[PDB]
Amino acid sequence: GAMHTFYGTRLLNPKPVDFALEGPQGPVRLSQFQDKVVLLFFGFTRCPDVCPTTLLALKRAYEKLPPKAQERVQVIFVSVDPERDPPEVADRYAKAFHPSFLGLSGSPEAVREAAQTFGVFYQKSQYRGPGEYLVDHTATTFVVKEGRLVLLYSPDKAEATDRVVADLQALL
Repeated sequence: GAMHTFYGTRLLNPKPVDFALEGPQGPVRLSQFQDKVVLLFFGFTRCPDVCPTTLLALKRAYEKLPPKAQERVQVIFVSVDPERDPPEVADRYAKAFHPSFLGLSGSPEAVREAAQTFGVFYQKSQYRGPGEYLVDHTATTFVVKEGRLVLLYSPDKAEATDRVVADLQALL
């Protein structure tokens, strides 16, 4: 790197992290990826806008990287609404932005421990009937390397493509 300028909430002491989830093929952990500069993103596929928008910014950053950086960079989408977002829809939706992405959804307990690990708080509000509620979540991306969190991102941070490039490039 060189004189990189950050736009994420950069950590000084990096906190260690691991979780368990399901995907459209088998069970998954963050310990499958602890070598990597992993982007962990908490959304619903059928969001308002933010999920497809951020996934386009995240892939526009990956499209900026040399072949030898990207061997270290991968993206995981974790669902926030497993009563509507099955692991198959989460995965195909991430793939439709970029094929080096994976979607994880499953048991609400497994979805819980991933959220608990990062400090994501999630609810559902105005619940009235079988198709009738909204889901509340922490809309955040989490940057992990060596099995530990090194950086936090809001979407209003991460949608700066070339800032996601430069902050990831401080972490190569």
